[PDB]
Amino acid sequence: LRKSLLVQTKRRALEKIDLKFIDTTSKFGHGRFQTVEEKKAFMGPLKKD
Amino acid sequence: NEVVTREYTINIHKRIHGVGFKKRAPRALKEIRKFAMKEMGTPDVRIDTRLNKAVWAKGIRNVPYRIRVRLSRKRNEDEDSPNKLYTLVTYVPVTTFKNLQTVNVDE
Amino acid sequence: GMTHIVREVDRPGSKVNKKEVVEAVTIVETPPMVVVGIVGYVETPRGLR
Amino acid sequence: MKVELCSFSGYKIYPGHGRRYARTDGKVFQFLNAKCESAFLSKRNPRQINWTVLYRRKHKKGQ
Amino acid sequence: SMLRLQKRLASSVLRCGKKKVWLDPNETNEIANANSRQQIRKLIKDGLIIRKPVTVHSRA
Amino acid sequence: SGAKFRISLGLPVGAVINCADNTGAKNLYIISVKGIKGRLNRLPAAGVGDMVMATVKKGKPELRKKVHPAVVIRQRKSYRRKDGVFLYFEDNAGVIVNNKGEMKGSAITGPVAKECADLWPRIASNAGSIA
RNA sequence: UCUGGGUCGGGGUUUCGUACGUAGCAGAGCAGCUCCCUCGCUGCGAUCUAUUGAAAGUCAGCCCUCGACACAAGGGUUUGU
RNA sequence: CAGCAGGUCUCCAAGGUGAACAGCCUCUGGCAUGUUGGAACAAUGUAGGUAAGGGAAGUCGGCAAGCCGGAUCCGUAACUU
Repeated sequence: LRKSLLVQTKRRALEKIDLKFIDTTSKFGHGRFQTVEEKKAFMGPLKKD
Repeated sequence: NEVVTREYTINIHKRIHGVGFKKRAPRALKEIRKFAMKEMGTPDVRIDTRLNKAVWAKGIRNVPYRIRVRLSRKRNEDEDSPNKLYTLVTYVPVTTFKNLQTVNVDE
Repeated sequence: GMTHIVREVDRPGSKVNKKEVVEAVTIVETPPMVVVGIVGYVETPRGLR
Repeated sequence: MKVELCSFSGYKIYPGHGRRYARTDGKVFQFLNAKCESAFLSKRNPRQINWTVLYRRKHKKGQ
Repeated sequence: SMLRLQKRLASSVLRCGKKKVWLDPNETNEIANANSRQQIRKLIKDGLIIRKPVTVHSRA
Repeated sequence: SGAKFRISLGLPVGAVINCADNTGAKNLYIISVKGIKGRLNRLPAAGVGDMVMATVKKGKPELRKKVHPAVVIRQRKSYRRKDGVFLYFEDNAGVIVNNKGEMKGSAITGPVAKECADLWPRIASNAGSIA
């Protein structure tokens, strides 16, 4: 990584960034759960107990 | 210490993923030989006939996913080979495959 | 790796004003440095030696 | 941020994933992937498909 | 050693293909010196060479 | 005021799209897309919401055998909206329009895409359903 | 020697979609015995339900393991101001 | 000019599927894959395939590739010797 040589004066470059959501679903295929706790509540009980 | 024998399990799907259909079974016997030279230090490896039947029991294309095998380093008491020690490798019939580790058996 | 960001874009004059988007980003794990030395440079007519 | 429920399977569709489908007469259906998309386009009833939530609401499974 | 001669004769005496001719692999050394028929027909009585059964093709 | 926000375009020159209005036409033969500069051997393609040049193949004969301007309102190719939703309308549809943006017809069968509505506000007037 | 890496196993994630076996008064019906009872009993019987979001695979180029196994400063060829 | 994918006149013909001596699988019989093998899976190739949307806009030219395809029940036009 490196700081930019140019002098950035644009409304695109100087726009403040505020995040609202992080997508942490499994990238090892077509995942559908953000976390294990959200999964296990929707998954319910399993056979492996 | 040098004539020890023990159990091993070999996942074929790890060692053949990528090769063509007509070379899956011949590569598997070469990978069992390669696997036998890593644990047992003998470069000379003999594959017993029933193990060759077990790999070829499902055709050349559909090689079994998992196999449980017995490696036994032996004495080589008869031949004046340049190698003083060899390994005899034989197949062990196993029904269920989950939760079996490489246990050290006693001869 | 890479993932999504759902964020609020507040740029003026756009059609996406006051609406949300999804946005592909790249996750770069950036461990802290250990400084183990310094080096000096002098400008020459043949270069920067 | 509006998470919304898939039309065929019934799983929650996060805003960055999924696919939008609206037929000619005017109603809109939601698919999480092409696995659910391919079944709905070929007139497959989810109630006869085991892995969907509506199967579990019809067979009273889980809970 | 060379059992090509023995298999050809074993097919003619047994009237089979030589696909069904089974030579004994373990005690081999007294098969090679039988270089003619009736030297192997004695081995038929001795149980060294057995006609292999027909591969099953089930009609059921 | 309203930008384009480029979408996935998959209707090249030569596609026949059905008429979703009451001018009596049935299909629209795409002859060229208005606004495409072009490229060597690149067929001019159109997405939803572009002013396109079409020609009626079958339908009312007073509309056939001549050139009509058109605006695509539905498409089969899945395109990506800026919030990240992929939409397709199970058909390719267009309406007969003049250069100012006035419909020859008066009613729209089927939905109209959201980005087609704001660039062409008069198309959205007769649209029964949106998106 | 931050003791490390490898193999297996264990989970996590995921792919497909509910495995064999068992049980059922489900099952278009059919056949036998006959207490001629045919909701009486026993058999054949696509398929259906419970076990069963089950079974199977999952890095060969996915993630943690310190749960087991052995291995790991060992070999050969060169390089001087 | 050869152990050359070329050419050369005839006898017999199992079981299944299937109209069939069609195509495919198996038995008797025959063989080691056809002047060699091992290691990787780069480009360009030869032979096979698959492609979201459009459907000949490509090209001299629908060239190639692709569609239909068996059987049963309907139904079948212009023209005509």
